Amino acid sequence: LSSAILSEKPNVKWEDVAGLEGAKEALKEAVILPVKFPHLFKGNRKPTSGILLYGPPGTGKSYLAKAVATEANSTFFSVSSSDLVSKWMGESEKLVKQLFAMARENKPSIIFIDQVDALTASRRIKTELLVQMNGVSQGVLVLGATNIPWQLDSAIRRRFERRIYIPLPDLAARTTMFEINVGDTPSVLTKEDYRTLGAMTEGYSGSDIAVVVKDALMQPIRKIQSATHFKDVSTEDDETRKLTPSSPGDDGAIEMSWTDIEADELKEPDLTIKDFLKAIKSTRPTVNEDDLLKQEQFTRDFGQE
Ligand SMILES: Nc1ncnc2c1ncn2[C@@H]1O[C@H](COP(=O)(O)OP(=O)(O)O)[C@@H](O)[C@H]1O
Repeated sequence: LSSAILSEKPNVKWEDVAGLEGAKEALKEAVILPVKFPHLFKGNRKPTSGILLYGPPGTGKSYLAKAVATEANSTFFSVSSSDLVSKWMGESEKLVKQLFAMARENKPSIIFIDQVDALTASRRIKTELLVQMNGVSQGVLVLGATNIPWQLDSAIRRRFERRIYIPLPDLAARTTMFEINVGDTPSVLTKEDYRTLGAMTEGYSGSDIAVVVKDALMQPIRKIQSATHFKDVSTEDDETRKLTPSSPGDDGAIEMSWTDIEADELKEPDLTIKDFLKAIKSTRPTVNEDDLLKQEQFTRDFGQE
């Protein structure tokens, strides 16, 4: 049990994952199939250990990998390549030998090395990986992720036979992400509305939409933080009272600072279309058609397979 190497029994199913209807498939057949039907792989037909997940930042690849882990009962074992070179460059060769050791002795397991491009002295940490990987049988497979395919070592890449591409969320994908992110939170938003925020957020990534909603969710909390007068909006059927901030002097006004209001009696105001627009506009897309063309090029070349 280390402090830098995450370990756990991931509980994320394909359905908890944005869209990626296809990368999911590829992963199913690349990882699930071989673990489920171990026999189909007799002499010379070896499953492929070492899967590379590459795509624009904010597409949440690690989530998807945990998803693989789950979908094929296996213990997850993450580790941020960034940190392995920054906040931990000292115990580098170690934690690596540790990460693999730990995983190797918890079969079935998935070793998730995020930001693999980060590993490029450091030429001393590239080998420990090679020594491990090109030495990992059928017990533990390595999933590596990167947002920068190109700036990836020519050697390490080669030890990543299969290579799925994780794209930015399409419309259906984004619309869901909004819905997922929001959740049970009281909103006035129709299903169609979400479809719209979906369209309004073209070019956005999972991470971006995340921020968008996380800020939109802060509207009502702000709406009562700056609330002066309230209103008793409870139907003759409600048990406890429902006091929700109201405008100036509406057909129900009544000056009161949220400070003086019962727990059971507070009624959070429903999310508004405006609420998301404000939040949408407040945020700009992280990627760009430039730092997104190299992806395609990569998916085109990606020779040393
Ligand atoms: N479908 C999704 N559901 C929840 N969060 C998501 C989803 N898609 C992307 N994310 C976001 O992705 C972020 C992680 O992106 P990340 O996995 O670090 O990219 P990478 O794998 O290349 O490092 C998380 O903080 C999460 O909020």
